Amino acid sequence: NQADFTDNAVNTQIRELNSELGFAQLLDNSASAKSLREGIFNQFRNPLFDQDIDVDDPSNEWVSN
Amino acid sequence: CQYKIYPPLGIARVGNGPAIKPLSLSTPEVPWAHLYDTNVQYLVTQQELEQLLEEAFGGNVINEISQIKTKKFKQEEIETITGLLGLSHLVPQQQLSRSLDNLDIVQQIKGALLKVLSDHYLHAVKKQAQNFYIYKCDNPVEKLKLTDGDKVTWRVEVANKKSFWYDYNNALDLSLHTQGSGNLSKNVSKHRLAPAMTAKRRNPNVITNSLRKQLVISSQGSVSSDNNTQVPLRGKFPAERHNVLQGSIECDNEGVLRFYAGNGISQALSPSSLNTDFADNSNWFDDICDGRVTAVVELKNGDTFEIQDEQSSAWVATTPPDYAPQIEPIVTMYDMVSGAALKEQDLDNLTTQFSDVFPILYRLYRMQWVNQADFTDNAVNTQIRELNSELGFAQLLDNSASAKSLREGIFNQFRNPLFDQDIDVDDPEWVSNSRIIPSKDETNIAAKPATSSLKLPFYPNDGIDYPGSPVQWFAIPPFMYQHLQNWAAGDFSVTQVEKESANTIEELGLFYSEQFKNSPNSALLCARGALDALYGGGFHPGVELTWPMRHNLIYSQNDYVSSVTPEINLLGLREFRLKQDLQGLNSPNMYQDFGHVIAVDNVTASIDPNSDAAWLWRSTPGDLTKWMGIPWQSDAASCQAVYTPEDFPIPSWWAANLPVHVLPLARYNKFKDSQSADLPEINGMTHSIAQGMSEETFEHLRLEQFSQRLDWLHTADLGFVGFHAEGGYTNGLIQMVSQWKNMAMVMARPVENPGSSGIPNVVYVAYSQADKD
Amino acid sequence: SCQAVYTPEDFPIPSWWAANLPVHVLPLARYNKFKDSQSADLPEINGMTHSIAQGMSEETFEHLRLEQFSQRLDWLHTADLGFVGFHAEGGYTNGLIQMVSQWKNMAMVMARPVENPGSSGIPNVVYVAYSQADKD
Amino acid sequence: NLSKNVSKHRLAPAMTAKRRNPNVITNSLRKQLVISSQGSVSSDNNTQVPLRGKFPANERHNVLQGSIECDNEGVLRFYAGNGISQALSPSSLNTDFADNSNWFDDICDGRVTAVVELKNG
Amino acid sequence: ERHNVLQGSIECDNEGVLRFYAGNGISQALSPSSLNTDFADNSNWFDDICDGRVTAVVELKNG
Ligand SMILES: [Mg+2]
Repeated sequence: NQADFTDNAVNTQIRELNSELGFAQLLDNSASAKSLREGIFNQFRNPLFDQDIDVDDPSNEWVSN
Repeated sequence: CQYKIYPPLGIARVGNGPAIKPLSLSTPEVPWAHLYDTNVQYLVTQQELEQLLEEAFGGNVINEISQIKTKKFKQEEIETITGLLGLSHLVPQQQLSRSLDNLDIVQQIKGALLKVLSDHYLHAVKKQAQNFYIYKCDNPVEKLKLTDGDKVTWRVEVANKKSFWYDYNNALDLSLHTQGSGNLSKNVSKHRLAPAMTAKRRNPNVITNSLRKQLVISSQGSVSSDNNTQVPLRGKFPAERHNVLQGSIECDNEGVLRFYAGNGISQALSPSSLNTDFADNSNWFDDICDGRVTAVVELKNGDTFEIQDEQSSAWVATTPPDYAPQIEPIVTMYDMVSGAALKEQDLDNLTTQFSDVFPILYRLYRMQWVNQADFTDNAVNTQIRELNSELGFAQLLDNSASAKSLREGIFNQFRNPLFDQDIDVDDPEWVSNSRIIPSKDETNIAAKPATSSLKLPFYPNDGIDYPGSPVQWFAIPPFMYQHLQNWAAGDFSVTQVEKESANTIEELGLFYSEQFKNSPNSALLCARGALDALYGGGFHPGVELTWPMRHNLIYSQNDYVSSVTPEINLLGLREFRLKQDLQGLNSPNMYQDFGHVIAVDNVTASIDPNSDAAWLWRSTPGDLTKWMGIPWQSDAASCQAVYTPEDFPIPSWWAANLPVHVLPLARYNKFKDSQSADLPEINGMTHSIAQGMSEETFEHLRLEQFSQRLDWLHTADLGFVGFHAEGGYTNGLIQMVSQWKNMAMVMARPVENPGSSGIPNVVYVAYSQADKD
Repeated sequence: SCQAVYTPEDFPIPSWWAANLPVHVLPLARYNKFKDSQSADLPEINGMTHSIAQGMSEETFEHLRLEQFSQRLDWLHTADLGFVGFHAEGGYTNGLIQMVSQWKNMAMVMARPVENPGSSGIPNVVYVAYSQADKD
Repeated sequence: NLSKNVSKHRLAPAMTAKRRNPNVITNSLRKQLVISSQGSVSSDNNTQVPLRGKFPANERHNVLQGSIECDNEGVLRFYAGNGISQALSPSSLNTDFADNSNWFDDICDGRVTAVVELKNG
Repeated sequence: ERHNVLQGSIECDNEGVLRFYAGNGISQALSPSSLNTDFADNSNWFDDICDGRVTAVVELKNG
């Protein structure tokens, strides 16, 4: 899939980590790595499907933005 | 309760004829008034375009003529050629512009201006306009008479919500739990004979309700007794942006409102957007509308009466053209109003006159002029003709035991709206064992042979989508079937005067027509007339309105009031008003919906008048027509034959208003004349050949011509014309957007001496440009 | 593709090779609605019940015979060529496609007798198209 | 696997679905629209066995739904079909992504059971 | 009925140089339902493509 080759920022960061032999940072559960893990996690879609939506007319309708 | 508007639901029809009284039509205000009128002109004639032009040329423009002449033309003497006669509202200024700098003072004045008018309106489909009346009440006594100093100002606000609403897959009420009405048996929902389908949004790429407001076309206007100027109802789509003429209102000095519908123009936002679906085509808008009709009564003495509530206000809905105004649907929208207030299991309390069942047989009989199955494949219509041949139609009116066998013979051919006949119960679903209407998605496995005859009438119905369901085929609704059942068993009354005009179906039909014509209740007759021309099933979606109209929940008041005449019921007269949102366009529910899909669950939840769904029945402008197909031409072109493997009879959808098989003008010119006519051309023949033949063979050729029925889809170029033309279903839908205005119009015409030919004295002839000779 | 070529004018309808690939035929269904005289000895006469057939005036019975005789069916509709079913497309191309299998189910035109035409104007020998779709 | 917000806020409402091949009516005639086959293999004989059905079921087409074989160690090996899908008329085209009348394919799924017999009985 | 076709624009500067612009690229059918499904030959269609004759007249001070 082309999007995961050249349009996926997470895959590009993984390759960035690989190129410096630094993938093990993702296995770090300490606070010095939290912003690294969070930046990746924040790019994933929430299966609650309640993010990036404008609640249309509160009969509520959730409209993605 | 001092003043009320009539009719409660006015009906206007689109057309490209102009919105002027002489060149328009009027919605029936008296049922059956002109069924045999052989002078009707539903298309703009060359005669009326001349008569218009010469009334314009009344003095002293004919002394203006002479001032200009002794004074080609120049910019400002033309500036006042036009305007003199007042053709600004008819033709663009700059089409009459060069009408005459392209050039008995007056005759090539008239000649060029009339060919202008001819180019625009000759043979045009006349608009059928609806008149609205104020009736003083207490109970509508007489129409409001306006003294000097008084004035009435009407107010109409309309909307189109087709592009904003949901797809039409089938009628949602088909699965709605019910006790049963006079319109729909409870067996449909209780036994799941034609389950309602979910329906997605039309134009679904428009997201958020605030952006979907752009999909609704809306307009409003007011006219008063103090000026008969015509004011257009014009909105925008979306709300490039195109102008949509949804209507034109005008009030005369007596306070009557006349409502003209649009010019019948449907259009896409991009030319490449084609209307290939019968109902649901995104990117499209049409000029169909519907909305709220209210008025103020302001008398000389300061007294002001506001007609604003739902009990006294009215509604208007515009529809596709009635292509055979004199042919009535076997079941009308008025029948739907009448059956809406009845409970199914209380139908044994219904009392039946013969005039309650006569319209069924009458309308089914007159369907022969618009549908082949009803001309040569309807054993009930052939028996009517048999009784007509021996002047023995009065036997049908006999409630005795000696005529029970004959009445039962006709009744047993009809379809039972219980939909519990001609079925084999599977794994105890109801599987019909008569003829089915297959899906176009084929399966090369042999059909189960039918074991029961196809009951009448031979039309499709709300459950068309389901092969083997008895609701594939149309049945007269429960309360009308109850009438027929009581007539079968003898439980019916009829007055002696009716038996004295019942030698043929036509004589009795003319009698009942006079009963309508001389009944005094002018308001309720006009109320029934607005709806007696509309269809009332099947609803897929239908022609004009659809399934919400067959539920009592949509009316605020719906009660029986009186018979047509004190002795003759003729299905009766009712006082009905639709439920209305009194805020109209400014309603908070104007733009309501149900999310990504609509389903019967939404309908179920809307029965409770306190739920968040009850708005579905409190109509706002646009709510009546929003269910119908967009553009309407796609449904019209889809409203024809539905062919079975077996060739006959040919199923037809709504042939009374959108005919399927017609008698073209070409055929009429080959049977209208008698052999002793001494024109050079007699029935397409030369004089010598016409009179040189046997008169037996001469009248045999008359009946051959009379029998040649043309496919109504072939009355204009709907994509089948030309070498290697594809034709087909879809090309018909696409071409109908432009060709609706060239489709054949059926009109009553006379055959002055049929002799022994078998041709009736009044025939109904389809007029188009292709069908002429 | 060997049928009608429609012009903007409705009539006459032009036809390619109609004598070997007919375009408008008299189907058996109509034949069974005019072949009998009113005195026939059959419980069903010309599609009608005995009593209704013999109850009508002689003029009207004969008029119905000629009316039936005059109903001509598009020969392309004598079998399923893609126009059968709810929302079926039909059209020229589906005709071509379906004819590969449906050629053998098309109506075959055959001379048939009308034993007592009377004053109907129906000739004593008619030519009637037989197929599975067009028989009743 | 699925948040309750999808149904609760109607983020993607389920649609109604009609029958495939809707012109075949009655349950007993619709049984022919089902292809089925069975077979048995044992560790005593390696010979492969075809699961061959027919469409329409009891012109008819043979459908090889699969093949089974079992080596002497008692391991069953299940092969799927050859990937042959077909309509009953060659003009029936599969133009919808999922629902095409008059078509059948050789995909299948079914019940696998076994019986173990030991020396002592 | 009948459409206006801008086939181009011409202007001449005070130095005698002519500048020729082409149309806007409007292509249209006489009815919207006629589609240009063929790569070259589509009846009922027009476009604003043009070609023609360019001539000039030089008038000097000396007549
Ligand atoms: Mg009509």
